Amino acid sequence: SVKLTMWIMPNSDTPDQDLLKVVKPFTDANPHITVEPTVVDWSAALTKITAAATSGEAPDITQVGSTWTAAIGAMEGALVELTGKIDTSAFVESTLQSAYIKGTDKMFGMPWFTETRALFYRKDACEKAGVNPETDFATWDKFKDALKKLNGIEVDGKKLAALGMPGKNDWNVVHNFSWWIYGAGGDFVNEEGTQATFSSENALKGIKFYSELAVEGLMDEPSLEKNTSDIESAFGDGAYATAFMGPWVISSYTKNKEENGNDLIDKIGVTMVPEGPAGRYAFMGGSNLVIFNSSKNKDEALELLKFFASKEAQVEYSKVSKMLPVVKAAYEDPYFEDSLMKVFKEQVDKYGKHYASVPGWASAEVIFSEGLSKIWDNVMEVDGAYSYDKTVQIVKDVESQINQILQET
Ligand SMILES: OC[C@H]1O[C@@H](O[C@H]2[C@H](O)[C@@H](O)[C@H](O[C@H]3[C@H](O)[C@@H](O)[C@H](O[C@H]4[C@H](O)[C@@H](O)[C@H](O)O[C@@H]4CO)O[C@@H]3CO)O[C@@H]2CO)[C@H](O)[C@@H](O)[C@@H]1O
Repeated sequence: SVKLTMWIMPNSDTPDQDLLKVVKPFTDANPHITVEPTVVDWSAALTKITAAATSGEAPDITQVGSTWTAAIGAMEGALVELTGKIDTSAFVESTLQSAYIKGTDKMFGMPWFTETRALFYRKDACEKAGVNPETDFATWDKFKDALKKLNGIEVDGKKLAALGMPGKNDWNVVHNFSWWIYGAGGDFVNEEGTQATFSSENALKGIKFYSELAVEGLMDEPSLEKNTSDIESAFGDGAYATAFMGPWVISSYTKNKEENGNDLIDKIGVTMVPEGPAGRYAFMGGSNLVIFNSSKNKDEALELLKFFASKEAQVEYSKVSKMLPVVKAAYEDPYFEDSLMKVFKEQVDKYGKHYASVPGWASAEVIFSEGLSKIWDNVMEVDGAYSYDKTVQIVKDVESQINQILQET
């Protein structure tokens, strides 16, 4: 028989077991094929995938962050070109842009799932504070005014910080600035994807508006030293009135109720990100699946990728991971009438914006994580009083290095 190996990032509570439950229909129908998943944590995934593409010590298949697909596909001989091998008509068209290398008609990944970051809020905090979450989060200015009412609000003894967000030590550092830059009227690169432009007046206005929510005491500053995992868990413990998070947190908050009696899940709602002066824009992320060119079982691997794109496999993986399907027909399933999931779907569809799918973007994210986190060091005044001018200089320095990276293509 054929033993297909696959790498997956931690997309659900028990990643390997949950993947195996989703692929069981495939292996039942193909008893001569087995699937063996291996988990690779997000922090190491880019290094391990890059090394596997070069060395040939690689699985047949790997999950790849959507923002990294062009980086891997652009490596000569790294991935199987999938152009014309997958029926793209079943996919939500917008999810295909990250599967192609910008500037080419070459498809090197298959969209697997998508995700966006939405605004979670505590319903009990909002009522006690006189905040109507149906209208008071709709714009930047109403949002900031709501945070002032929410900051220091007491909810059953606990004093809550208005907004809680991470600041360091993972890939989300740039993701969490993204829609603030877009909403201000900026972008990270030019239309060609060849020149960094996030030091523009508009991009800086978004960076300034967001970072100075913390300077004004509305965003919890101790949390800016932490990563996404820490802040997701803190919100689940009732530490903040609001937070921007992906849909996967619904899984952990649900488990917290079922296992520990924590009913935070029943006290929260979700709404779209507030509208900025450019209009509403949201982060569009997700993951693709790729076949390594060193695979000795490419026919079987392609069969597995096609199964992962089937309606039922898309629905079942969404139920366990809370990620959004990339296949249109999956949204016909009754599961998608869930009020929370509908917000993420509506947001990504109407307003989701994905980074340019250029080969240098993966390298830029490494620079972003190190560089933009220094904005929070400025805000936290670990080395002198906050200065907007320091933030500007940080952004310009990061932009200069991003430019050198882009010019390697
Ligand atoms: O930039 C690269 C890439 O990023 C993608 O976005 C990723 C984030 O980078 C990543 O931090 C995030 O990780 C989630 C994970 O999906 C959840 O499953 C996980 O849930 C935990 C839970 O907190 C624990 O309580 C429990 O024990 O286990 C599970 C899993 O271990 O929580 C983390 C966040 O802390 O996932 C994002 C989406 O994949 C972008 O989508 C992509 O576009 C980028 O290319």
